[PDB]
Amino acid sequence: SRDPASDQMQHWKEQRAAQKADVLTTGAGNPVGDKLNVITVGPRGPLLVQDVVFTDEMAHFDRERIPERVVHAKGAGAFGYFEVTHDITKYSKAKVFEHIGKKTPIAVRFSTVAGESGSADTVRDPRGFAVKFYTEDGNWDLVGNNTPIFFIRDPILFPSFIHSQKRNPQTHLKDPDMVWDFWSLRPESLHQVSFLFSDRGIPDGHRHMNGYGSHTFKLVNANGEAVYCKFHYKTDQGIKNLSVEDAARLSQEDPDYGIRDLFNAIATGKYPSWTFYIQVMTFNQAETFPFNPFDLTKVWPHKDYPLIPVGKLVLNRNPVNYFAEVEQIAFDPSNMPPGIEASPDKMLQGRLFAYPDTHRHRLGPNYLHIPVNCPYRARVANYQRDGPMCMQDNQGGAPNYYPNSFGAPEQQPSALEHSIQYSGEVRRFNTANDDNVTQVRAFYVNVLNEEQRKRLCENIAGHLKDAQIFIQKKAVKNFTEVHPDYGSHIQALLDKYN
Amino acid sequence: RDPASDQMQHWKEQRAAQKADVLTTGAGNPVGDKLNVITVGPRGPLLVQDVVFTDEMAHFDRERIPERVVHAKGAGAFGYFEVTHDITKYSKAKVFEHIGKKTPIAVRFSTVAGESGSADTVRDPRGFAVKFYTEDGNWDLVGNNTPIFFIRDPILFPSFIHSQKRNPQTHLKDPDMVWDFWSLRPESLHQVSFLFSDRGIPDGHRHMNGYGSHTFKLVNANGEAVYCKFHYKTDQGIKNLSVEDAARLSQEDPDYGIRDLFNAIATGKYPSWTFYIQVMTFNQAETFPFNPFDLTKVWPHKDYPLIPVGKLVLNRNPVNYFAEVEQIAFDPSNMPPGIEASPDKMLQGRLFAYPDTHRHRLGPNYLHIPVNCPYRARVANYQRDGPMCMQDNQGGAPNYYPNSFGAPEQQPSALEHSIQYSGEVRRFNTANDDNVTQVRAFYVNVLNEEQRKRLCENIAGHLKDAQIFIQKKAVKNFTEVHPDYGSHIQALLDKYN
Amino acid sequence: SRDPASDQMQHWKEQRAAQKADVLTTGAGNPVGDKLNVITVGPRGPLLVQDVVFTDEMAHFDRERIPERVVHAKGAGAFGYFEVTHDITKYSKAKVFEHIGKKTPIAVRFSTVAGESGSADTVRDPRGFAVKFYTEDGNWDLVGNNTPIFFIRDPILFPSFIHSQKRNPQTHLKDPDMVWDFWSLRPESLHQVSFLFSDRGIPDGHRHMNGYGSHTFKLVNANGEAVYCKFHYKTDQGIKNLSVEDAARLSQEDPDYGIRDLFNAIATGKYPSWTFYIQVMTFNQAETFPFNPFDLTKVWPHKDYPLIPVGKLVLNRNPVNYFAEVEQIAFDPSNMPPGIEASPDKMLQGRLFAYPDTHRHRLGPNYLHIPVNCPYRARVANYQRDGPMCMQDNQGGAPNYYPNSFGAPEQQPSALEHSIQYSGEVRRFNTANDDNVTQVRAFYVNVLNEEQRKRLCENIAGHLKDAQIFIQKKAVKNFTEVHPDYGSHIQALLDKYN
Amino acid sequence: SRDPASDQMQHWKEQRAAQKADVLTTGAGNPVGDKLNVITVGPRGPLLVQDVVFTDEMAHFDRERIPERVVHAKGAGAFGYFEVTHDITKYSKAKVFEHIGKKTPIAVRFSTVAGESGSADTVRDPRGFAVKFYTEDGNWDLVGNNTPIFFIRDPILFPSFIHSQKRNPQTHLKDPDMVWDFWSLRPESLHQVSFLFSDRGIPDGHRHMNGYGSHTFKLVNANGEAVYCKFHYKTDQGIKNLSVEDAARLSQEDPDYGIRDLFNAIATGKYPSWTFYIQVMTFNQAETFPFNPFDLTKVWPHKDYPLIPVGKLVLNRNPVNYFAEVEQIAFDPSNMPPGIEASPDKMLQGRLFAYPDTHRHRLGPNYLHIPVNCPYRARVANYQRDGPMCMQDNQGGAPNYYPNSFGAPEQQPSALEHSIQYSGEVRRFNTANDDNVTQVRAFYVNVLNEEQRKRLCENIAGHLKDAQIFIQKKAVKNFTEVHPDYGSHIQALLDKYN
Ligand code: HEM
Repeated sequence: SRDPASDQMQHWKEQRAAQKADVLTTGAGNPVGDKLNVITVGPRGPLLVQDVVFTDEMAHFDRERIPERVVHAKGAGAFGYFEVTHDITKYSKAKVFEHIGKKTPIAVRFSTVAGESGSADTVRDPRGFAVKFYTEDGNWDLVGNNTPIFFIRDPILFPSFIHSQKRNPQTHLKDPDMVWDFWSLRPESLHQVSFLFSDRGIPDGHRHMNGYGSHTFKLVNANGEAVYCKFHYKTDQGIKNLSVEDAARLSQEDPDYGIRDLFNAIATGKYPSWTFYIQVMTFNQAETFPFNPFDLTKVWPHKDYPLIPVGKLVLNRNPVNYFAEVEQIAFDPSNMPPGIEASPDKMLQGRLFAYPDTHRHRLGPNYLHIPVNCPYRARVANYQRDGPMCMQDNQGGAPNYYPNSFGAPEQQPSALEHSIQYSGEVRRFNTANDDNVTQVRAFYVNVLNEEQRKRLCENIAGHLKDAQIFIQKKAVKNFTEVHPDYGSHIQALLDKYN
Repeated sequence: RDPASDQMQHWKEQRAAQKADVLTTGAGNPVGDKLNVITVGPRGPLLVQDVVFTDEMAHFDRERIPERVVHAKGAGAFGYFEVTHDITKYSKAKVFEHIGKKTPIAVRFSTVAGESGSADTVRDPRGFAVKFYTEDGNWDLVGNNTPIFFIRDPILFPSFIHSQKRNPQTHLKDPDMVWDFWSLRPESLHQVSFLFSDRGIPDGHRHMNGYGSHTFKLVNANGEAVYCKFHYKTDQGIKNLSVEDAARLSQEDPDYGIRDLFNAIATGKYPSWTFYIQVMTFNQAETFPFNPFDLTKVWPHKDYPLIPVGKLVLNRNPVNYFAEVEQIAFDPSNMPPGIEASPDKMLQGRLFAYPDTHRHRLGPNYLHIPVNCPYRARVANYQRDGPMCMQDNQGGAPNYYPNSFGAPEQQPSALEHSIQYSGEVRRFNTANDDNVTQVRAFYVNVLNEEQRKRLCENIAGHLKDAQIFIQKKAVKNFTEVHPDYGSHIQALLDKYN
Repeated sequence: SRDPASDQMQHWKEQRAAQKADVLTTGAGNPVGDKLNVITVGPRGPLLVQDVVFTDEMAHFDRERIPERVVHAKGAGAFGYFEVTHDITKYSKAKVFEHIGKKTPIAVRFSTVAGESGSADTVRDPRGFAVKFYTEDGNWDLVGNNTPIFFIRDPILFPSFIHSQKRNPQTHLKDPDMVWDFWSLRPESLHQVSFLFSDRGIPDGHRHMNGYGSHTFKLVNANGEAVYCKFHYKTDQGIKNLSVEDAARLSQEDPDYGIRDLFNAIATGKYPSWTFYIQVMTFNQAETFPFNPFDLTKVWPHKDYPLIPVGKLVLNRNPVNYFAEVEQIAFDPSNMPPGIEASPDKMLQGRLFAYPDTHRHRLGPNYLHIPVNCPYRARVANYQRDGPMCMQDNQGGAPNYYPNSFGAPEQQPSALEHSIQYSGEVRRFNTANDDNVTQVRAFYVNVLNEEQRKRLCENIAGHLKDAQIFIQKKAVKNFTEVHPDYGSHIQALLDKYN
Repeated sequence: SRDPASDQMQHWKEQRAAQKADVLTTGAGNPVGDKLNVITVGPRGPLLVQDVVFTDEMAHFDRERIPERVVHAKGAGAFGYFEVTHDITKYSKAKVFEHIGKKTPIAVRFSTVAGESGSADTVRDPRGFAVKFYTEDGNWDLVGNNTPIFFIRDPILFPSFIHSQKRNPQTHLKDPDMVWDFWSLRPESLHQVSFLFSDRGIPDGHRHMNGYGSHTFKLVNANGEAVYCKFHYKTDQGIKNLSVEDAARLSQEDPDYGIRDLFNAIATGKYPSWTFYIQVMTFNQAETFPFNPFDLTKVWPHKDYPLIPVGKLVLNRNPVNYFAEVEQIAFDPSNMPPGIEASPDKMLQGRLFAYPDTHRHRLGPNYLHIPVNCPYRARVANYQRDGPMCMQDNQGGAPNYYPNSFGAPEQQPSALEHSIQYSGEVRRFNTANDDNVTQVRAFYVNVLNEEQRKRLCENIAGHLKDAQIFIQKKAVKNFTEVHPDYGSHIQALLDKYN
C-alpha cells in the first residue's frame, strides 16, 4: 500500500503467512507457557523469583545497548557487489583487480561524523563512506569520506578536533565557540572548511555524493615496483544538494531521511552506482611534488594525475537486521590484502592503530567472528586463540605456538611487504607552518563561481556569528589570508549579523 | 548572551590569575610535545614509541559507555529538600523526621523514547528521577511527568519499549508498531489520552509535575503501615507548547530543555516543586472500586486529599555532565527504613530490573561513583572484590557472616513490615480489567471543548500513518471510551486519508 | 608410547599429514608473509606502527583471559549421551523420558568448589557434577554435586560460606580459622562436614564418584498431578577413594590428575557410566515428613523412598577444544523443560536467579549463542533482539514486540506451570534449628564402622588443629552434640595435636 | 599466639575492640535488618523478589572475579620506599635520582610467569620483580625479572612462547613436548634455559633473589647527552635456593609459601632490602660492542661495565587488602619520567604497546584512577575525558580540546625526548641466525663449577625426559653446540631415564 520503508511488517507477514507461527521459547529453547502475566501470590501479591521467563526477558532487555561509535554513530548500511571493468594489474597484484568481470561482494556504511545515534540526517557535516570488500585473500576495508581531504594533518589532534566538534563537557551543548576556536587555531582546516560550507556540504541523500579514500595508498605489482595511488568512487546518479531551509525542514520532519531514501531506492529496484577510479603517482613525481604528496589537506590535480577507471560499485541489498549488519559492522583500514599497502601518510598510520582498539572496546575481543565482519571467502588459520564470547571451534586441537614441527599453519613468503629506505632523524617534526592557502585559493577562484561563493560566505557567516569577537577576528584573518574577497565578504556579513 | 555559551569565558575568568598547568599523561609524566607525532625523518612512518599518542588514542577510543536502554537523553541538576510539615505519623524515615531538615538531592530529567542525539521538544512522557542523600543511605524516587503508565504488567515493558523504538530492520520509527501495541493493549488508553493532550509537550523541565505513580508503603515507629502516593507539583506554573512551536524548537535547538534548565539555574531563577502525599489506609485498599495497586489508576483528590510534606529546590548545575548526569544511577530498590514497596507488579519488576542494567551500563562497582555514593551513610557490609574496586575493599575486615571478630552486624530495627496474603501462586490474567471509566471521567470533566478538539487532532495526526485495520481497532477503543471521542477521531482520520 | 593425553599433537599431525599446511592469515584473513621478525627501521632501529600483524596478534594475546567462575573454577569436561531404560511417564511428561531407548546428547563438567584454575585435583573438597541435556524442548541443566546434601540451607549465606572457604582478604592465604569459625557458627553443616571428611571426601578420579541433584524437584505428568523427586546418578565403575598421603603425593606429582584420568579413560574406550535414578515423594508424604522435605541438609531414606531406575549416562567424547567446550559452558538450573519444575527449596530458588547473572558477567549477554550452550535440538523464537556480539541473524525482520498481528511467535498453554495454594505470612523466617543432629547421628552410627569413624576423626582433627582454641571448643561442642564418642575422639586427637 | 599470617583476624579484632561494630548496610547505605534468612511466603513457600538485600549480595558475589593476568597471575605484593645513596645526576636528570637522601614511595609485586592463580609458589619458573616508583614527575614502572636475560629476542614470538609454556589447548595439561619443541626450534633460549635450570631457578622466597630490568635503558642528563644503562637490584639478604625435593615438599604442603614468607618477614620487622645499581654504556661502546647491545639474550660483563651503586629498596609495609593493592595494580613500562627513555630494544618497544592494552582489558579503561595506580605525588592535567567508571571530577569544566585560548593545560618544552639519527631500510630483519652460544659457554665454564653443572644437567634431563625422541635429539644438538660436556652429560642422563 505504502512505500517499502513502512510496509516492512506487512511484507514479513505476507512472506510468512502460509507457515504456522513458531512456538515461544526462552533463551535456552524452553517453551513459554504464558508471556502476558507474571506469577504472583494470589490476585494482589508480591512477585515470585520463580518467574524465570520474566527474569530472562528483563535481563536481556537491560543489556540491549552496546557502546556507540565515538565518531560516525548515526548511519545507514547496504550490501552489493564490485565489478572490475578495466585492467589495472600493472599497478597492483591484488586479487580484487586480477581480471575483468570478477564480481566481489561488498558492504557499505554511510554516516555523519558529529551526529549521534538520535540525530537528523540532513545536517551540515562531512559524510562517511566506508566500503568493505570480501575477497579470497581476506577482507579489505576502504574507509573513506565524501571529501578528498580532511580538517587536520597530524594524528594527535584528531581527539581534540572531535571534542571541539562535539558537545560542551559541562553544558552538554553543541558549541560553535569551540568549533571556531579550534578551526582558527589550526588554519590548515581552511580547505575542508570551504568544502563543507560550500553547497556540497549537505547532500540530498547518500546516493548523490562521491566517495574518497583521501589517503595516498601504495600499489605493489608482481615485479615489486611500487606506486602511490588515490581512490575515488564517483556517483553515477548525479550530484544533488539541498538548501539550508530545506535541510532544516527535512530535519524537523524526518531525522532518518537518508536511511529511508536509501532503503526505498534499493527496495524499488533503483540500485545506486559508483564508478571506481584511481590516481597513480610514481616515486619520482612524489619527490618532485610541490607539496607533501602524503598530506591529507592536499589533493592531486586532474591535469597531471588523470583519473583511470577501475570498476563499479552497485548496492542492491538492504540489511536484513539493522543491528546485526550495520551496528555490528567494523571497518579496519589495516585490513589490506597483498598488493595494497599503506604510505607514510601520518593520519593513515594513526588510523592503522586506532580502529581495532575501539572495535575490541565496543564489539568485543572476538568481533571478527560476527558474520558481517567474517572473511567468509577465506579461512582464518593462525595461532590466535581463546577469547571472550568465542563461538568457534577455536581451531580445534591445533598447536597454539609458532614455530612448530607438527604441520601447523605456515607463513607465505609472497606476502612480504615493500621496503623503502628511510633516512633522517627519529623525532617530532613541527608541520603547522606548512603551505595551507594555495589550493584553497585555487578552489575558491577557479572551481567556484559568484553565486556559490556568495552561498559559501553566507553559510560560514551564519555558523560563525555565534562565536566570540576575537575568535571571529582570527577566522576572518585566516579567510583574508585565503583571499581578500573571502575575508571582506565574511566580515561584512558578520558586521550586519552583529 | 546565555551563560551556557559563555561557559569557557566563565571558566577562564574563574582563574584569571593562575598560569596553565603542565600537560601530563595518564600516569602523570609531563608531555614534551602534543602537536606532532614521532616519525623517522620528515616523511617517514610512525614509531610505536609515541606513548603519548598511543595513550590519548586509546582513551579516546573508549570514551563512549552504553546509553540507557530508556531515558537516554537527559538533563541533570543538584539541590536540596526541605521539610515543611510533620508527617511522622505515616512514616518513621529520617527524611521527614523533623521540620527544617535540609537534605541534598540530585534530579535527572529525560524523555522515554528519545535517544542521545534527539530533540527535547517531542511528544513523549518525561522522566523525573530524584535521588535523596540521607543518613539512612540513598533514596531514589524515580517518577514520571504522568501519574499513570501505559501498561500494568511488568513482562510487557520490553515489548512496549520495542514498539515505541525503531523498526528492527529499517531502523525507522513505526506508528504502525506503536498503534498496533496500543490497540492490542487497551489499558494504555488513559496514558495515551494524557500524552496526546496539551501537557504532552511541556515548555521546559521547570513547567511540569512529577509523580511516583506507584503506591508506596509508609511504616511508622509502631509498625502500622499505610499506602501512599507521591506528587511533586511545580511552583513555576504549568506551561505547554503547540505542535508547530515544538517542531520549530526541535529544528532550531534539540537541547532546549537542557539549555533552559542551565540558564534558569545560573541566573538565580531556581525552580521549585512542592512535595505532597496521598495516604490510603489498609481498609480503603480493600474497599477501592478498582485495584489500588494498578499503575493505570489514580486516586481522586476528593477521597484522598493532598497533604504537603516538603519542597524541592534546584540551585546547582552539574560541574561535568558525564560525571554527574550520565554516570548517575537511580535504583527504586534503594528505600530507607520507613518506606517500603507495595504489591504493585510494575514496581516489583523495577526493583529487579534497575540494578541489573546499572551493573551492565556502568560496572559492578557503580555505587563507588561519587554521584552515586551515599556520602551521608557509613557503608559497612561483606560485599567484596569487583571490577574497578575503588575505595578500600573494606580493608582487612572479615568477609563472611556470621563471625566472632566484631564485623558489621545487622540491626533488628530495619525489619520490614509483615503482611499476610492468601491465594494460589500462579499467573493471573489481568488484561480484561476496568480500563474505561477513569479515562471517560478525565475526558468529559477534566477537559473542555478546545482541549478535546486538540487531543483528537493530535491523536489523528499521529495515527493517520498506521494501517487501516489498526486505525479501526484504535477507533473502536476510543469509541468504547466515548462515542464522541471515537466519532471525532474517525472523522479526522477520514479527512486525513 | 605414552598416554593419549601426551600424544595429542602427534595424533593431530598424523591426522593432518595428508593435507597441505594452511597459510598463515591475520584476523581478517589477510595472508601473513613473515611472523618471525618485527618491522624495524634499519637493523638497530625503533619499531614501527606498520606491523599490523604484530599489533593484532599481541592485542588478541592481551585479551584471552575471561573471568574464572566464582566457584568451581577448576574443571574437566566430556560429552556423551543419555539413554532411557525404564518407564517413568507416570511421574513426568518431559520428552526426555517420553520413550524407552530414546538417546539424548549430554555434556558434563566435573569440578571442585574451592579450587582455583591452577590448583590440584586431589584435594579434600566437594566435587561438582553438572550435566546438560540437549532436548527438543530446549536444554536441561542438572547441576549436581558428589554429595546428596550441602553445608547450609538458606541462600543468603552462600557468599559468606564461599568467602570463608576461600582466601583471607588481606593475607591471600587459606584460613582454617575462618573455615571452622563459619562451620561452628552454622551447626547445620555438620552432616556435610561428616560426609566431606569421611573416606569419600577425596575420590579417585571423576569416574569413581556418584552425583546428586541434592534438590527436591517437581515432576508434572500430563494430568497435572505433581510429585516431588530426587535425582541420583550412581557410578557403574565402583566407588574408589584415595588416602591423605596418596592424595598429597598425587597433588605434588600432577595437579591435573582428574583431567588426565578422564581424558585417558575416554580415549582408551573405557567409557564411564552412571545409572540414573529418582526418589519420588507425594504431597501427603511431604506434608507428613519428620523434617522439612525441602531442606538441603536432609536426605530421604531408601527404605521409605526406594530408588527407581530411569536411565544411563555414558561419556564417550573428549572436548575438541577445552576453552571452547569446557571453559565457555554454562549450566543454568532455571533451564527446566516442561514436566520438570522447581520446588520451594530456598537454595534452588536462589540458584535460579544467581546462575544467569554470573553467566552474563563471565561470558556475556549473548552467551546462549555459544555452540556448547546452544539448544541445537530446539528452534528458538522469542522477542529478544539485541546484545553485545549478536551472532545469529537476530531473527531477521520479525516483530520485536508482543502481542502483535503479524504472525510473530506465539506462546503455547501446554507449558503452563503447576499452581499450589501457599498460606502464611510474607516475612523472613529463622530456620537455624531444624533438627540438625538426628540424620548425622544416624549416618555416623549405622553407615560408618569403627575404622571409618577413626579415619573421619583423624581427618577432622588434622584440619581443625590450626584453628583457635575457642573455635576448636565450639566445634568440639557441636561434635559432642552429634555424639559423645565423636566429641571425645575429636577432642583427644586435638589435645594430642596441640 | 601464632604468626601474623594466621593471627590476621585476631589482630584485626583486637585493633577494634574499643569501638561499636558498624551497622550492616546495603550497597546504597540502607541498613539491613536480617541478613540470615530470605523473605518467603509462609514457612515453606517460594522466594519473592522483595529481597533487595539478597539480590544485591548475590549479584555482587556473581561478579567478584576479574580476568587474571595473561602472565604472572600468581603474585605477592608489598609497599616501601626508595632512598638515594650516591650521585648519578651526570647520567640522568630524573627527579628520582635528583639528589641524595630523597625518599620515594614504591610498590613491588613478585610473581611467577607460567603459574596460574591457584598454583604453588615453589616451582621452577622465572620470577617476576615489578617495581613502581611514585615520583613528582608521575609514576615510573621498572618491570623486571629475576634473570638478566630472556628466552627470546623478538616481540612477535612472546605469545607463542607463553602458549608453549602453558597448558595444551585440547587436553588442558602441561606439555614438556611443546615446551622443548619451542626451546629447540629457538636456540637463542639456551642462555635463559641454563639460568633457569641452574640452582637459582627455584629461589627460597622473594627475599632471596635479585632483580634485573634486563633492558638497556637510555639516560638523558640536563645537557641532552644520552647514555645506555642497565638496572640491577641485588638482595642484601643473600642468595638462597632450594633443592628439587624440598621445592616439591613445600609445594605439596603450602602453595603460598612465598606470600606467607614475605608477609611474616615484613610483619616481624625483618624488612627485606635490595641495593640499586646501574651499568652505563656510551654510544661508542654500543657501536663497538661484539654483540648487539640491545639484545635481550646478552648481558654486559662486569669487567668492562662495572656496577655503580645508586640507591636502596626497602619493603616495610604489607598490603591491607590483597585485591585492592596487589590484584588491581598495573605496571606500565611506558610510564617513564623525563631523564629515562627507551632504547631500540625490540622487546621493550613491544612491551610499551602490549602492557596498557591488557591493563585496559583486565581493569577497565580508567584503571589509572585506582588508588594503587594513581600518581598521588604528581598533579595530573590533560585532555583525556569521559570513560567507563569515571571515578574523578572528569577535570570539571575545563576545555577538552587542544590547542585553545582559555588557559587549559599546556605542554612543557623541557620534557622533549632525545633525537638519534637512524638510517636503514624499513623492513623485517631476521634475528635467528645471530650469536647465541659464546655467552652461554662462558657462563657454563667459568661461573658454574662441577657440582653445579651436574645439578643443571640432572634438572634439564629430568624435565626433558618426557619429550619426544626427535625433540630430545634437537635439544641435545643445541646443548652439544654449547659444549660437548653439556651435550654428552645430558644425553647420558636421557639414555638412563629412557
Ligand atoms: C516493569 C516496569 C519498568 C521497567 C522494567 C523499567 C526499566 C528501566 C530501565 C532498564 C531503566 C534504565 C536505567 C538506567 O539505564 O540507568 C529505566 C529508567 C527510568 N525509568 Fe523505568 N522501567 C519501568 C517502569 C517505569 C515507571 C513505572 C516509571 C515512572 C513512574 C519509570 C521511570 C523511569 C525513569 C525516570 C528512568 C530514568 C532513570 C535515569 O534518569 O537514570 N520507569 N527504567
